[PDB]
Amino acid sequence: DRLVVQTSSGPVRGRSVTVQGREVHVYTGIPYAKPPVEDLRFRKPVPAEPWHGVLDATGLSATCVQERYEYFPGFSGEEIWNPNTNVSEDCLYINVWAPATTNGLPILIWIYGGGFMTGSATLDIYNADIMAAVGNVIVASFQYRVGAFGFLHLAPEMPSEFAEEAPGNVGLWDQALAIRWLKDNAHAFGGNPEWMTLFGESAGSSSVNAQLMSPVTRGLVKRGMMQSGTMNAPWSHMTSEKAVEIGKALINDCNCNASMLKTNPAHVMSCMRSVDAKTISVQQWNSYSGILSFPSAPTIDGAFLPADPMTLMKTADLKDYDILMGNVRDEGTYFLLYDFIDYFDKDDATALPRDKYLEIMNNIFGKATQAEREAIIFQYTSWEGNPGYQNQQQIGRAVGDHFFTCPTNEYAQALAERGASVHYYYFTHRTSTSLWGEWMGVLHGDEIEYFFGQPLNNSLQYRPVERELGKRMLSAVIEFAKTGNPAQDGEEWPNFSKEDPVYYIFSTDDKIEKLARGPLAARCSFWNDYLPKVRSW
Amino acid sequence: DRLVVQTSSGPVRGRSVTVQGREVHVYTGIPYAKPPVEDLRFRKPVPAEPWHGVLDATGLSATCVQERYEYFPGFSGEEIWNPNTNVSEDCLYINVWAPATTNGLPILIWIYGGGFMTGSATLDIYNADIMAAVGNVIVASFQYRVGAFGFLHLAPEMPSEFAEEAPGNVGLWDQALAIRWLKDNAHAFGGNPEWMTLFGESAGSSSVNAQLMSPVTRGLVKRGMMQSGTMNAPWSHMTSEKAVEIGKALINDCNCNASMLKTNPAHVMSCMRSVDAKTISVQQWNSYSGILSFPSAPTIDGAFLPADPMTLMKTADLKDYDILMGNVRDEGTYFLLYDFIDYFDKDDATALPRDKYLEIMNNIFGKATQAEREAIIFQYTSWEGNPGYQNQQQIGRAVGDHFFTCPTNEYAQALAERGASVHYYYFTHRTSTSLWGEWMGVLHGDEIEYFFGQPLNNSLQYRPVERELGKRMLSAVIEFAKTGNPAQDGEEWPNFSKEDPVYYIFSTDDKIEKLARGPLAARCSFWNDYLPKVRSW
Ligand SMILES: *[C@@H]1O[C@H](CO)[C@@H](O[C@@H]2O[C@H](CO)[C@@H](O[C@@H]3O[C@H](CO)[C@@H](O)[C@H](O)[C@@H]3O)[C@H](O)[C@H]2NC(C)=O)[C@H](O)[C@H]1NC(C)=O
Ligand SMILES: Ic1cccc(CNc2c3c(nc4ccccc24)CCCC3)c1
Ligand SMILES: Ic1cccc(CNc2c3c(nc4ccccc24)CCCC3)c1
Repeated sequence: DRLVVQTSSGPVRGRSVTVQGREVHVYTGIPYAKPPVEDLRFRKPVPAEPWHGVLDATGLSATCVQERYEYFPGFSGEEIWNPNTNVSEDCLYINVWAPATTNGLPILIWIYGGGFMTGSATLDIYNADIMAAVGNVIVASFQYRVGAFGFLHLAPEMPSEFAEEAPGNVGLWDQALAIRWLKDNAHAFGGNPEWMTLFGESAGSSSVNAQLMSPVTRGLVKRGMMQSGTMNAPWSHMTSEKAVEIGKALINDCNCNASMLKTNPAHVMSCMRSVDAKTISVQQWNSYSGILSFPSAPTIDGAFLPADPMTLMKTADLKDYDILMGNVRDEGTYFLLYDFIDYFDKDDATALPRDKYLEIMNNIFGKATQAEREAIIFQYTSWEGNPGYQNQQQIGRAVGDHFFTCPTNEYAQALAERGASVHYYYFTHRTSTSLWGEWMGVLHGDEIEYFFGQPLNNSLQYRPVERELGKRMLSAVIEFAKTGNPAQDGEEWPNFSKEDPVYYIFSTDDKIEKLARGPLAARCSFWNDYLPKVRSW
Repeated sequence: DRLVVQTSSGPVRGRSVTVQGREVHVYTGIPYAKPPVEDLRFRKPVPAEPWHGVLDATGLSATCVQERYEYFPGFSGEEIWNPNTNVSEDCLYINVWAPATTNGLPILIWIYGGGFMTGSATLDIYNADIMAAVGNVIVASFQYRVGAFGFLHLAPEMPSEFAEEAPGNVGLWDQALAIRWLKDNAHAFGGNPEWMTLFGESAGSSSVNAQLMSPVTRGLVKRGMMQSGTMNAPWSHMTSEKAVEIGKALINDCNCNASMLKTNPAHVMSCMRSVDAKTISVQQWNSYSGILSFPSAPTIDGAFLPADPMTLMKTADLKDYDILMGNVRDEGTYFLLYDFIDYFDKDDATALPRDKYLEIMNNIFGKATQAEREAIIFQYTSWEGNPGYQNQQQIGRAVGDHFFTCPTNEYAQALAERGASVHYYYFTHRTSTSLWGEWMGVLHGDEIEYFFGQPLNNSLQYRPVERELGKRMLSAVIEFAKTGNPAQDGEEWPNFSKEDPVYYIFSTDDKIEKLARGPLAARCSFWNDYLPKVRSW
């Protein structure tokens, strides 16, 4: 078959789609690791046993075990992020979209987000059909273990012998393993293996970050696109000691004692591999208190992540790295609606009084000092623009700014200082069909479909300028993948640095100035310059 | 003569002016105290010895001893605030403007400003001709001792016996004495003595404040207009211990030892009364380090000012007090140009770099903690609006806001809470003929002429809307004087309180909303709410 490709591990058969007037060959569900199941739960992934026989790569693969948000039962806007294939631990599968400088096609690799607890390469929104077809590039995506399955971290609690029992970050080992698989097999799909670009969003973006900077993997890929996610972000890294404590709680939470981890770890681990995945899937969430602070995150392990993400950079040079990164306008709105659903509504705005503005602010930042809390509350106090609506708008800004936009900004400046050619974007279009509430603005993740070129899909409802924006945002990705520079011919989009923190604005509004420096600079000046000084007692 | 009026101390003869089509009788230079000279230097004023014979009250009286700012030699804009009659210690004279509810005319009494170091009732700008004529009210002004002459404070350094040797605040005793004189003689000028209104600007405004609230005088006048000056303001009150230290330096500075103040005060005081006034006039300024922190100020004396101005209010009710108060848009520009003339220009704006923005900010607020300095510097950091020009604009705002607008705001809220009917205004018109630099905006004191009705003077150059504004601002004063309420017929101008900090905006722009709450509330929220909390270690 011409839909058959001989991979490193055996022949695979795929589908043929014709989108945007070009043939793509779509291979979905290729095992890249042995199913991380039974004895291999919590462990590093091991390469998949080779096969022979055409492997059916025409259906979607499984979704790694996770829980579905049902805060709005039946609301399409929530469940399009829920798993759309069966959930199972057997989930380590790769997807390749392959069209029908000169030694093969560029390969783009997508890592999804979902806070290291959720997410799946199989979501419609991550369909690489159009990107591959129009970009004329190889696009690949894959599942990686999330939640406690990907991030249970207990090795310090156990003797040397039991290191590989629960080393932590195996979800990042998964990604490492799938990217290795794609390098190995780039040529078999018409792809140039030295021409690879990682890209992702939220936790996927931070994972792009980890894969570029980890000693375990660094050098393999040196060109990445990070959408609203950087490892310095508070939700995207976690100490080993906190990870262990979460792990110890989970072990207890699944009725497995955990106080025997030192005296007899092997038995505690057997117990945890006998637990049904659904039980882990639920009990891991007991350790979630704090908006945007998940129990699973890239963990300082002296291995994949050997130091805290900002002490990594003071010593490694990045002159050969190309980085495209950015943010959406309202990063924090849906996190705030979910974590404070008692206060807020999905569809309409909330006139939030001043005491309940304080109630929420003082909670979100309860772990900062009160000199920070007072400073933050003062920085986000509305005075104009009709109260209440404005207060909700400011708490959203604060969440977005503290958790995504300003960490991204800070990491973008640190990447530029060590030589990386950084390009920064800011996404400010609220899609016309968005059925999230108007007050929620331009949601975290709203940009993913645009960068994938989905507005080019004439079967989904979009306005002509939105299809223009999708064609522009996909083209920024394809040009970044192809040249390390997102800028089109004659389009001005200069490098981002501390000296000139210029970013590109993606909007349908042809009246705005596309290049801007000041507004993000001021927003995040508070978080990245002034607030550190407040923290000095 | 019909220009002759029999006062408490003898007959006085004045002038007849006809302005705005009404006859006014203008008596200038009426002694209200014995010349505070030789033995009476530094002492409380004593009532003037009665005379007989028509006293020539047709010329301007002397100016109390002070120094003239010559920062711009020949610039009319500076020297119209310099003394325009001879400077001398013999200066305690009153002025009455008297036209040609029902028991006499209202009496308005003007107290000039000049930082308790300068100023004179004789300035053209304080001409009450139009106000009296158009308002059809009695207007009075008078000289009061300024500088060390009015405020040398040494009684704590000396035994009980020598209390009256240098009690301090004699300049406020002067004003007390002239207001008493005007009550005594209100009827002789056609004025109703129970119908008196104090009004003033800068230090005069704070003096209006002191005269309304001092136990020495309170009850006499219960209706006042305070323009950019309140006693809580940092430049408008001073402890006794700091006053003594200033006094001790001056005594040393005039070559009189000062370390003998306790062992033999009488000799140290003789020495200081032998010093030429010009020497005191100069050496008192040696104790001026710090913008807006003059060596002379209303001093806590357990007498005229028995406590710190904000601990006074927590115990006295003001239900019968009417207070009209307010601010100009750019309170701090000329103070900043004078104290930082090396940096800035009179006519054109300064592109102030960021390090020199810090140089000035860190100096002006050098005495605040660094947690305040960092907070203030962050609160006034420009990001947009073209740098440099913007930085100068923000340091001006900070000075204006910290030194006048926010203390006034704070005192206005405290006055309303204790029952006073407060009305708040905000003056935002830059006069067309202003030959100060455009960047200096609407200067501190720019409003005085408008409230005096000077734009009604057809011989000075003003635009028609400026004459409208003068006619409106004079009418706010006359209506406030007559009814305790500045509001015209059908004009909405509601009471100012913490609950509803609404103010009236005086502008020639007919496009703005005259009533506003939010913009001052936000400006001063920083100074009056948030910064106090920063001050907590
Ligand atoms: C563009 O947008 C349209 C929707 O407007 C997308 O159409 C969707 O295509 C997928 C796959 O082609 C359909 O899923 C399939 O369903 C059948 C049975 O219903 C199943 O046998 C397949 O294995 C697959 O699961 C989906 O139903 C369809 N939805 C609609 C509303 O048409 C299209 O994929 C988008 N992308 C492009 C590049 O056109
Ligand atoms: I972690 C997390 C916290 C709260 C809600 C969710 C639900 N999943 C969601 C995801 C994304 N966008 C969404 C937009 C609206 C509502 C839910 C979304 C994009 C990437 C991660 C998953 C996940
Ligand atoms: I204290 C002080 C500090 C700096 C400059 C001066 C000069 N005197 C001045 C006064 C007033 N307005 C002015 C406007 C521009 C320039 C100088 C002005 C109004 C009342 C006090 C005196 C006084």
